[PDB]
Amino acid sequence: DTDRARERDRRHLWHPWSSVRDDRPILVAGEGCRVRDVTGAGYLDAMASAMNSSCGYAHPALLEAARRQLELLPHFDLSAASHLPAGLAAERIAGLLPAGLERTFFVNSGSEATEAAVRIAHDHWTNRGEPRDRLVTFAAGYHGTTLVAQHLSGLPTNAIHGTAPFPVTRVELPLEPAALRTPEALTLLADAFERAVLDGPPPAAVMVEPLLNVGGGVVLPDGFLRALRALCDRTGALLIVDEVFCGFGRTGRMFGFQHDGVTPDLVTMSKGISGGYVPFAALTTTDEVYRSFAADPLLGGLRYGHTTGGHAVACAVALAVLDVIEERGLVGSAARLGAELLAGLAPLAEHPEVTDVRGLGLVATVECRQPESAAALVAEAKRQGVLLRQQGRAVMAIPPLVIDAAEVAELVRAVEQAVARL
Amino acid sequence: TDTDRARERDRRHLWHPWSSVRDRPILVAGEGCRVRDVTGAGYLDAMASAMNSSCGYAHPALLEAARRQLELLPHFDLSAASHLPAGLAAERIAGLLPAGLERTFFVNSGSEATEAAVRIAHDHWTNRGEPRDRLVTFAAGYHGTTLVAQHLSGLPTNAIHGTAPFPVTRVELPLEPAALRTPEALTLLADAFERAVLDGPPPAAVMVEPLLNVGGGVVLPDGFLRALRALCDRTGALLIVDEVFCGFGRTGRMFGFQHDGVTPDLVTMSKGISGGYVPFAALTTTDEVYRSFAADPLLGGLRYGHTTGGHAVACAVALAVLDVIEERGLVGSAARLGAELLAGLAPLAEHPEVTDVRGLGLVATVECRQPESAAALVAEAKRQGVLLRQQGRAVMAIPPLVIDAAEVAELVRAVEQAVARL
Ligand SMILES: Cc1ncc(COP(=O)(O)O)c(CN)c1O
Ligand SMILES: Cc1ncc(COP(=O)(O)O)c(CN)c1O
Ligand SMILES: [K+]
Ligand SMILES: [K+]
Ligand SMILES: [K+]
Repeated sequence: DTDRARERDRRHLWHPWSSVRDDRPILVAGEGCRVRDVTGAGYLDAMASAMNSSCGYAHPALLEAARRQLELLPHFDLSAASHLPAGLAAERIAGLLPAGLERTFFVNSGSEATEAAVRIAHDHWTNRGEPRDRLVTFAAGYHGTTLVAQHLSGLPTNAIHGTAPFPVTRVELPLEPAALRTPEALTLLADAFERAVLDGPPPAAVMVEPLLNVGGGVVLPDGFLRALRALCDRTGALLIVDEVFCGFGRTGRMFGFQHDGVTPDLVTMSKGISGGYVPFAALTTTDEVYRSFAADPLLGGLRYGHTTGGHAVACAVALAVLDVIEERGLVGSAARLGAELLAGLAPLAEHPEVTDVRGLGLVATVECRQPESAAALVAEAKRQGVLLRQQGRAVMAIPPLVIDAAEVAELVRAVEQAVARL
Repeated sequence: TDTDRARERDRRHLWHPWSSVRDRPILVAGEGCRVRDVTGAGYLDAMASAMNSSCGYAHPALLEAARRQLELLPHFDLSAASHLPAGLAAERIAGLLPAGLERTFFVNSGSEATEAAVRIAHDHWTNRGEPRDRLVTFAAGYHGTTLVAQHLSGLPTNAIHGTAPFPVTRVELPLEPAALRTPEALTLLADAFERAVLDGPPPAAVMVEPLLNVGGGVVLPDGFLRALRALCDRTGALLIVDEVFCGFGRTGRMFGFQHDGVTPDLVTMSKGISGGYVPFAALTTTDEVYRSFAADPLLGGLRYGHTTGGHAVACAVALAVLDVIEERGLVGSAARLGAELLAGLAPLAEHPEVTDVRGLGLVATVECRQPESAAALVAEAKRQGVLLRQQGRAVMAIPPLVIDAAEVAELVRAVEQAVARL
């Protein structure tokens, strides 16, 4: 059986983001923040399954919501019909966002949310009789895996397989991530984005994460998004914030953008929204953007949509996730336990192979000098009983939001033990 | 007042897919082939929820499979780990496909499957040291809603929001769909695709559906895919068959391409694979294509992947779907009952307003002379208690594969009554 399982994987399964050339762990069961492999070895899962297990494994509220809705109605095509969970989820998600962010479109993944967002930005300007094709982004940003999503990024492995479908101006970090959390760095960042925005005709949108995930758990200086909000007002560009990773408590606020206290024009969301239990993603925008689509000549609406976008089970699970977050105070717990986590790890920056320790809420990153060190850190933490996420030179701790104080201490100890062996 | 509140929150907060900005039934529960709205009215659901409920609503085997896996492990990141459902599903899907199709990549939607398939096609040629950028498609084809997927289509509402990321040669239908089922139509289609393939440097791939869904339930003549197989074999282009709609029994074979009896180089799948119960999609290709990715200079593998691609609950549900399809013989049932459905509808072509009646298995279409007639037909059928899908001029019946002879007769009677009132 173990022979056969390894063999069917080797022969038939194509893994994402992996080389064709140690065996991978086979995970089989989880409970709370712990997960177990096929040999019975147990681990604290400090990568939250796929950076999205906001409520941990086998959460009874999420399980029951899924079961109830699956039995009733898994979905129905929302193009010419509706269902009750889509209405509830659309209302509830709008309710968590600033005034004016009221209109929610559902898709399956963060990449599809990016696809819809970029279409909405371009088409909005067409609808207004003033076409704009250009977007401004971070070079170190990651917005998904489809051609349009990858085109927004300047990360080397995101090189696209065609030619550019529209112009993008990708802003490089003006300092190393370790030095980005100062007032001096805010000035450099704001001015770099001002130059990018004013380089040629006004852009359709500026699209950024509030904390860069795949780009290395990069924490931005206070005021950066506020500076972008001002730039967008001056130029007309839509401010799009990608909350796919930061959304729903990850950083110790309901959304990453709330640390700066800005109101975006469009927000994308996925990951923690459904606890990872059903594929689900969403975007929310303004009534002005929405209503502009009455000018679309071909349909009189947005020419976008997926078969399972707005899946009823996904919507029902998301509502249960939001109930758990609110009932248990997971946003506040993430802030408080997050502070403990970061404080526990911070002294490891004294180690010669550790360049920086940085984070916000329940994302924390140990940046090593080389990827080789990062891989060795991750391997030793695994030996200590803790699963972490490697991202090039960065090692990231991204636990379920239901993590407790004892488990945070265990996480810190494992990372200390790993750094000692570097 | 509950229903009023529901309609109001939808109107205020929900952005529907593929819809005009400027009312809709609210479906609340289903069982087998029947669904009920919020007012209590019941219908035979002859659009299978979202053209994807292969096993109908509240199927106990699928419900149990979802419950069991959700409780164990909803997913884990497949980039550097594995889980047992992904290995099982990869093997099982490959086993249903012809010899040589062995390597399966998982994504959430048909649109993502197209994104991955086009990247694979382009990157495969780069890996070989002979870059090829061009694809050949049907202008009336539909492959999804993201920019790349829309670019493959020539349908007017799929106009993209940027410029072409690669060249596409889109073949127009040489005859109306009603005249496309003959040996003369085969000659015209084969010759048109030959001209497209030989127009300029050899293409990377030829990508087609085996029966055009969104293009109007268009049935292609016997031998068309065999002609494309020879053209791909002549020029080296990859033969990509889009089975997102036709896959898993819909046309009375396990795959739509099996009517012609060809071996594609890559097949995309979604819809019926998970019964609609969890968002799920897949693609399967050859070892020749797979192993070429060792030459990728940035990763040594395919630079693609989604957070929830290979979702364990989705995989476990797909395994249960395949068990139901096989145990119940739904492929052959769809062939036989589908032939009875088409034979029941066929005399309606005598009506002045009906220009064709066409189908294969459990997709059947009544083509009207104008969209207004099609809309009227759908509306009267709904009054008779049957839900059908409008696709421009085309009215489509796409029931769950578990439909029985009595329900087929109900379906035929509703459509007869509808056509009588045109
Ligand atoms: C900020 C951000 N945006 C978009 C995505 C893409 O989401 P998916 O993998 O669900 O397509 C990710 C995935 N890591 C992300 O971190
Ligand atoms: C043949 C075909 N390919 C791809 C897609 C796109 O799939 P999705 O809606 O799941 O993105 C569809 C959707 N109708 C389809 O019919
Ligand atoms: K709001
Ligand atoms: K095979
Ligand atoms: K006629």
